[PDB]
Amino acid sequence: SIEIWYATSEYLRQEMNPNFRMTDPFNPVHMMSFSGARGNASQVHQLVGMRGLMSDPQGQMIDLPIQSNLREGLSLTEYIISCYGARKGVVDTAVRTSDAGYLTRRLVEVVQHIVVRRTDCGTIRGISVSPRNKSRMMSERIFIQTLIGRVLADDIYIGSRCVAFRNQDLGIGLVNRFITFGTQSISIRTPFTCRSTSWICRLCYGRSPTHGDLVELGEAVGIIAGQSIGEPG
Amino acid sequence: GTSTIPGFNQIQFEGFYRFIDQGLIEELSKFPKIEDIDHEIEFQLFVETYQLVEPLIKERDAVYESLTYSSELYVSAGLIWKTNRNMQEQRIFIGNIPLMNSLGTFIVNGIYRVVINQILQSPGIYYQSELDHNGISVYTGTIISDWGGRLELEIDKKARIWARVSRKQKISILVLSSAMGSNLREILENVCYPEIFLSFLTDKEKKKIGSKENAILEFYQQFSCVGGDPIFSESLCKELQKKFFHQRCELGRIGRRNINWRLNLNIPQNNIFLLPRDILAAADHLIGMKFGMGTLDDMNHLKNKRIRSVADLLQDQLGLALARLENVVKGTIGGAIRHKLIPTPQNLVTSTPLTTTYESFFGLHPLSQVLDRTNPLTQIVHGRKLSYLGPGGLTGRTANFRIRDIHPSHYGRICPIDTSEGINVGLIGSLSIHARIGDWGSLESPFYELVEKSKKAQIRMLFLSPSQDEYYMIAAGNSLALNRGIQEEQVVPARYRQEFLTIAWEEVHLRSIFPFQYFSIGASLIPFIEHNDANRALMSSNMQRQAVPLSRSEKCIVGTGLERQVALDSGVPAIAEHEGKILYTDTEKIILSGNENTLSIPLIMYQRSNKNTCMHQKPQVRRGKCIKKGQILADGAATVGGELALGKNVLVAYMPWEGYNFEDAVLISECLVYGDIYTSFHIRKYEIQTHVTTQGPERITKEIPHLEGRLLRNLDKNGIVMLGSWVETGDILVGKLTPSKETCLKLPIGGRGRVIDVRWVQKKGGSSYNPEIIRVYISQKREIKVGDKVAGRHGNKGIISKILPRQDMPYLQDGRPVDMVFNPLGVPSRMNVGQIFECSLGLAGSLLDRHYRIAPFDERYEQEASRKLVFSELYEASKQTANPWVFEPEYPGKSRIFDGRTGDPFEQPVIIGKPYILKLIHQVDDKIHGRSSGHYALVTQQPLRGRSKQGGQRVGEMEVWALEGFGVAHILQEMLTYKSDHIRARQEVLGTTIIGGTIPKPEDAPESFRLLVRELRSLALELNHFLVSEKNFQINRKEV
Amino acid sequence: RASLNTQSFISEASFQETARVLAKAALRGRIDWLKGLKENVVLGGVIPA
Amino acid sequence: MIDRYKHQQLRIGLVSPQQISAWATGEVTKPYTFHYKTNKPEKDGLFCERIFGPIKSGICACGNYRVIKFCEQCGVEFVDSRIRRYQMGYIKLTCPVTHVWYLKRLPSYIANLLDKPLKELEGLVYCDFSFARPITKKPTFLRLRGSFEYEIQSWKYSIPLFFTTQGFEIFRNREISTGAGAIREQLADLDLRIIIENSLVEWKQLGEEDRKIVRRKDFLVRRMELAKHFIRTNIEPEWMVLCLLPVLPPELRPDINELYRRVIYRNNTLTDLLVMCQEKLVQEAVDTLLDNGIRGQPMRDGHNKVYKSFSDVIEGKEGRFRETLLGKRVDYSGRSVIVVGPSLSLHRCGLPREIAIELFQTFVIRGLIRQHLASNIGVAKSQIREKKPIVWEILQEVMQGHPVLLNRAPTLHRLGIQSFQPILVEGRTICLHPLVCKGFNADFDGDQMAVHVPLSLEAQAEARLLMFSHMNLLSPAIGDPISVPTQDMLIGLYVLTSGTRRGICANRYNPCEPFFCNSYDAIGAYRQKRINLDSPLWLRWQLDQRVIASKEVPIEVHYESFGNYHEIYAHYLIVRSVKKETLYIYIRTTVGHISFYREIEEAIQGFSQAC
Amino acid sequence: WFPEEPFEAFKEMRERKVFDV
RNA sequence: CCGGCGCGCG
DNA sequence: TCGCGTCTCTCTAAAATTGCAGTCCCGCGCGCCGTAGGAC
DNA sequence: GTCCTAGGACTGCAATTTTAGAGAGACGCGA
Ligand SMILES: [Mg+2]
Ligand SMILES: [Zn+2]
Repeated sequence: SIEIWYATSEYLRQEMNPNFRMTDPFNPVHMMSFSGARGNASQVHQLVGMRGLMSDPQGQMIDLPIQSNLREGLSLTEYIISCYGARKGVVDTAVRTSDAGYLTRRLVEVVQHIVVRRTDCGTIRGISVSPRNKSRMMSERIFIQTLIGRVLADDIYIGSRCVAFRNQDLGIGLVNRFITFGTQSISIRTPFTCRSTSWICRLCYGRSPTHGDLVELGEAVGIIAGQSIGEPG
Repeated sequence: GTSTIPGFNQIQFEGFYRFIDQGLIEELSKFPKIEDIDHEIEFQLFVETYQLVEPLIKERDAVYESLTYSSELYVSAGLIWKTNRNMQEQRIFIGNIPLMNSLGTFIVNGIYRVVINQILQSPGIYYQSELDHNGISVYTGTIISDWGGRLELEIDKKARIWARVSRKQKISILVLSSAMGSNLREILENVCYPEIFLSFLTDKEKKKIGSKENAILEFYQQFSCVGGDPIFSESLCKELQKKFFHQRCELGRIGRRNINWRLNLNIPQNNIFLLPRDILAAADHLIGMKFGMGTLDDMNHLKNKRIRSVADLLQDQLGLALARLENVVKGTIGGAIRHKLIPTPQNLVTSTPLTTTYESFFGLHPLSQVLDRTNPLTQIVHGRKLSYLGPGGLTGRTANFRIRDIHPSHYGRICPIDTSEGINVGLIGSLSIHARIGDWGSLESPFYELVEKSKKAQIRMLFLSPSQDEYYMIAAGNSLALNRGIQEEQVVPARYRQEFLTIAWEEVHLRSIFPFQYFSIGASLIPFIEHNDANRALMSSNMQRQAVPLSRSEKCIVGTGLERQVALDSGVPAIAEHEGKILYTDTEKIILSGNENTLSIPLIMYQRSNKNTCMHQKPQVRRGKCIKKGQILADGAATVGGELALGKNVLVAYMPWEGYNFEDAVLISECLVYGDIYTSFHIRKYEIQTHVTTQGPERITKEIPHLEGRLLRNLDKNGIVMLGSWVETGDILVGKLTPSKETCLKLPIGGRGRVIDVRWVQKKGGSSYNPEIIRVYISQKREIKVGDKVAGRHGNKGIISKILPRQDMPYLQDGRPVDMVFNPLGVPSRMNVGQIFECSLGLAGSLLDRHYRIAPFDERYEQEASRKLVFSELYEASKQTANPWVFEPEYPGKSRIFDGRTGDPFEQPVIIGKPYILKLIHQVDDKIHGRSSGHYALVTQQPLRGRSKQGGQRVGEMEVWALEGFGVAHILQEMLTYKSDHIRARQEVLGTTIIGGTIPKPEDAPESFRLLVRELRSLALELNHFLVSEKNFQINRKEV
Repeated sequence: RASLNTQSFISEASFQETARVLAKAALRGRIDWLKGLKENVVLGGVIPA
Repeated sequence: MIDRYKHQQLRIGLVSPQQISAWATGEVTKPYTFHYKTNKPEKDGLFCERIFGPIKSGICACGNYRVIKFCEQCGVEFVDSRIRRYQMGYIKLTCPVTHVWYLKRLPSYIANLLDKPLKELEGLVYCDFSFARPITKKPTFLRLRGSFEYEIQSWKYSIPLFFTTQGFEIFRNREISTGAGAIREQLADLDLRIIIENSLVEWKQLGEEDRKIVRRKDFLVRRMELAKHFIRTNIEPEWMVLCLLPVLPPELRPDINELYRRVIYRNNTLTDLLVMCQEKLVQEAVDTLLDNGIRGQPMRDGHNKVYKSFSDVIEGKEGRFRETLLGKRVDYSGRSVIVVGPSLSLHRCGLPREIAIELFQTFVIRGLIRQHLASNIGVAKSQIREKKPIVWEILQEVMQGHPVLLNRAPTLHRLGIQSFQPILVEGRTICLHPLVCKGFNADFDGDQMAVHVPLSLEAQAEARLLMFSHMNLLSPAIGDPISVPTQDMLIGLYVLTSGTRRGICANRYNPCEPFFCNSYDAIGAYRQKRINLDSPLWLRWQLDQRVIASKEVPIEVHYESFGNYHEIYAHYLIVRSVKKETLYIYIRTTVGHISFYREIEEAIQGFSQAC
Repeated sequence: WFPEEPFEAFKEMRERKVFDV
């Protein structure tokens, strides 16, 4: 009973969009979500498909499906069952905030003193980044977004020609050139390579997260790091 | 409540009546016959002579002049002077018992109070098992008494049973069993495993067990953890009995009932004490359940709970009241004996014990709360709340995470939707419409019984307690299904053993047939609630409690049929108490005469609530009309024709309009403003008190020095504002002089209005000076404005952000402009489709001159029942009124409307209608705050907190982090030194900015750091701030 | 734990276990050189960032 | 570059009784707070005016006055009442009392430095235990070692009778002692270097030989680490037992006064006797004053409520550090409900008249006085209170160029507070731009914001050049744009750029459009209702091929025998010739795509021309 | 992952330029 | 102008 | 004439529970109630 | 009337509470 009604509920959600795209492209519900404005496919499924299955507080699923959507109108039994998820959302709100707020305070606390105070600490170490690993075909998307804005710790060569110099910001053009050719090793300067745990330099940090260029002296990157992680909690 | 919806205050009404009948007598007993040490003088009460006399003050008078509505207690006492062998019996005075209003609320000091119900674990035996660090299962049985005393029976790693009492005090079963005298021989025979108990018998315990007293002393040693050997004495047992037997061994009537069930015991009901067999019987199951025999006890089950009404709370305080009286008498009899006098029984007893402990119960107890009188809906729902908090109950931090969840035993008893928002979520409940409190503190809901042919079954509606709720197969479906078989084999959804099934009708025992069975009052006022997501149902219930009564009220076109129930049970309208004829009607009174009994019913005219909302009544009958007892005579505020009327029916469109309904903003028309559609009266109260100082009492006079005649222009000769004067911000209300500094009462910011009531009243007391109190009531007519909050009954809330002229609003194909424009993007994310149903049907009803009262879950009759109702009524309105735009066959419910600025139609058809929209208390003129500078705290020297105190805004640590993220180090220092607490630099900033001559850095420490240094000095710690010059390396000590 | 082993006792005292931090630091004449952002916030001075 | 060196430090240290005296010099001797009748500061009491300073600055306890040193009768200074916030006092304890932080907290510092189990010291300080051989730097003649719980029978009668009283008491506190005095004597005569050497040698002996064989080592490492720090600092280990008790200034305690009374209540009782029980009562009074709740059951008041000590008031979320110092309430700040304004610029906000006049009050006063419309400050403030029509002109003038800071309540990142240029709007609500709501996480269903005014030129420059919204278009978390159109604007753009109906959704039957010279002609035809928003049309293109389309070859090429050929793609038509180099381009599009492209192009061109 | 074998780990550190002679 | 308790809003 | 397992403790090394210490989003609004006790 | 007036959930961790481990001075039995 659980799995037959979960498969039925999930099949309605899959066919909801092609039904909208082929037969009613300008349907208001479709446009309000397909354009990315307000609402996702899950919430529209609650309105035009079926609410599916709920779960009792102790993890287990209820052996009775909600086979009606909000337009049709839930039965008295279905409405009571749907109140299980309503109680969870309000209760889980009271713990998502009190925990993430505590987590954010500790995150800001540990790195509050980290400020860009030097132009170059003078380090020679560099974290090695490799595109090819014989255990998995690397996804080029991850290989790019991590490397953008990093400062090279060593020169990169293609044959007898230098294509990227030490202490040079890694643009997206260089990364694609590295991927296009067989460059197996990239050495970058990261916060792990700075010669200090009380401050960081401009080169070991990299490009500014908002200002486009290299990070500027006197920037409180530690608090920005703490806020950036705790904010989506 | 077998065939009708019961009165919403019937639980309060019946509880208080139970207290009067049995609570007084059961508590006037247990009052000791007070005897002196010499036994010469014996004082006793004759409880059978107890009486209550009707209060001397009228209920209107009690609240008018800040009194308490209570009745006198006049039991009789007999004092025995064995010296003279003469008896004297007099009607002595015990105290005042507060009386509950017919609405279910008390009055103390002129303040309406409500006593809410409490939920806590029912007495009995509870079986639980918790995993240890290594995952080894550890079973546990816990005795719960009538006062919350928990006696924990535990099995350890070595299978040794310990009767744990505290976190450290550990006592074995054998010592505890032999403490009461259970001989070691009989303990073995009555259990299935004599070997287990015998294996733990060390030679030291056996000797103490062999004699009754040695077990008692050893039990005392382990329970008290006191070094040394105690001596057996009568006082030791009494000291132990009060601490241990009085709190951990009296089960009560309810506690015995459960123990007889859970431990399967045939013990008589009258035994309200924990029999020694129960402990030995419990150990049988505890060890026996370890081997797969039985099931664990569900602690969140409602069958393991009890509900304490006003009957239990008022009776308990009487237990404290009379115990407080005996200590008064004991001091009084001892005092008069030492003077060898004969005191009259009246003088041995004062009224302070009863009166004060009830005066301080409503004032201080958390379960006693001020009645919320915003609207008729708030008056009744406040008294029906269930709370796990309060004394004897879990706190929010204490609350378990498995609690706050919905349990299957709640169905029909506790509303699954209504709960409080915030840290107290899931801990404040609400009773269902048909819920009833049983005779064991359990909640009951009515179910319809289906029985065989050979059964009388005079009444098939039986109320079901949660304990017996599981063992019935209860169906909620209908019998409108037939195939080539017979009807009894058709399948329907049902509940059984806390799960949902699908079984045939012939296996169904009970049916749930009431429409409002599972909901509270708030959720039962939402039409088409089955099309709204349950998350918004909780929000919608809260918003209806914030609706402001409007200066003019009208009924909703679409409702649920519970509005008439709410109006009747709120007491806001006038209800006849006697049949007869109407003879005279006007604003101030209604005169009704019937059966030689002529009555006069006054009408409330522009009175104030606790929430600054106006109360007003208008007649609903005409002269010459025959009236039945219990029929309506007049309509109150937010009540029309005997129904709850919290809002207005306005023309509404659902479309985006140039970003002025972005997110949740609402665009309205000027017609709602100059038409006074959402105009409400708001009345504030300003009190001033006269006190006796060392220099002399405060004086009230019109003549005030250093004040202009313009400010004092509205005062009379006595020095008080004149009745019916338009005051202004900064104007004077009560002129008072304190020897003489001006300590007058002035009108605060934004309080401009019309003075409507003045009350110059003296509180008569035993002093040469009596405290004079003045109360000024100021009415404020508030039309709807930008920033006000409006909401519908489907969780659709919004702020007014724009007001347009009627020629700019979009208009329909009949040329009428709409009144509100709502963003259509708010429906899909909020998932409240019931508002689309209501607006379309509200439009149809207005054209057809119809109102609709629809019970929820109408799809139990047929599929798409709400769609058929709305579409067919839309077409009927379209056809009868010749308005083809009202129902469009191409797109029912939607119509093409025109832009009021261009006259061109909008491209897509727009869903339009006439829904019911409310105006909420949350509005501007009560939230806009500003501050330049002013008063600071005495210790921290920081600006005050609060809009009423002209305080400033707080820049917390998270706001400091943001300023540090920007790197704005000089904005941060401003908000840390000379805008908050740097006393010297605050005064210089005030000076430079008025001359415009540049602000320098403070360079000194603020008063918050110097405050910290002194506190650290108080812990013998010195904190010095040193500056080392980078030029010559000279160390400079900063002044701190 | 890392936030309780810093070079400033003002940052530790204002984070957690104030009495434990201050008792240990005041016993050894601990010196805080105010090199961090939160240290200067307590004193009301300009942060070094 | 040479760094602008700044060497600033602060240090805490355990204080000395001499420093306590220098703080107070001034001893509080009586527990009286105020007169019951006159409510005047009782002399020598907790609020004594001679000890702490003059209430009502410049007056004595008698009532004399002088212009803002010591009085003769009452001996009260002639200074400001500021001193009552800073001047300390002290309580001269008859017996030394140990500091609770250094005895009862775990691990105990006193216990580790003296090297005795904690229970032994606790029994010595609280119970009636006497310690044998408290000091070593003075000779003894007895063989009593450890801390004998039972009183020595000989030492009670025999030795005092043989050694009489005077000389016996003279040498009494050198072989047997009890309480915190014995602990202080043990701490005073400690040789720290000997402690270090003994600990090191015992550690080596343990090592040269497995739970408590290690735990004893960790004690030795802890003890020699503890012993080293006393040598290099100026702290003395005997300062962990208090001889004087500093008293908080009265203006900081306008609960604490109750605990100060009990210390005086039990210390003044003890000096009357000069007995063991009263010594303990003084010690417990200091412990409750300093730190309640560590000794198991914390002392309560008459209402069965736990007292609040200095440790409680300095620690916790509501303590001094986390509530008074890390966050402050500020002046020149306001608050109101926020409503949406779609006509606002991205760098502007709307302020209510009341909030603006409160926040900019001093600037309005300066504007009034500067143009001779107000005689003085008082007249200007009176004019402001009267809501004169000229107050608003000056307010509107002074608000130009002066930024403000907006802030929503849950500031989760730095974009939770931003800077805007305020303008005067009617009503009582704050007008907020719609594109900055995502950064604030704000919607218009009841949310409110706080407003702050930078005062100094440095703060105004910081707000204008660092915190304005037009320079904060990217989020620091990942670098994504934060001010992106959402919801209604996104739906409008999606409808605008949703092109023609195509295929079976355009014609009922299988097919076996206007041509515009420029986009302005197409838009004008759309205004005159000649064409719809999504009706197809051909637009003559006189720029390079810059239309995003599928990289596909022409559907059909119409080659003429004269040389010209027409290449027909899915979205454009290209006319080429072999005789000439001419090349004409026609784009098949709608009015919506033209409108979107023209909107962005005109925005760029207008911004360029405006500069 | 650096391999659990100590000499393989040393070779990995040499190849990943974590540490060298 | 101080703290607890209760009720709310975002 | 001692010698021998060993009766009865004997003192400490090594885990094994066990009782504290500490912590647990932010920012607003409103109301009520304190401040107690005893021989006059 | 009163005017002075004296009870969660989890983690971390050192503190009791054993458990054991050997081990020895005087010894009743005994060779
Ligand atoms: Mg909001
Ligand atoms: Zn670096």
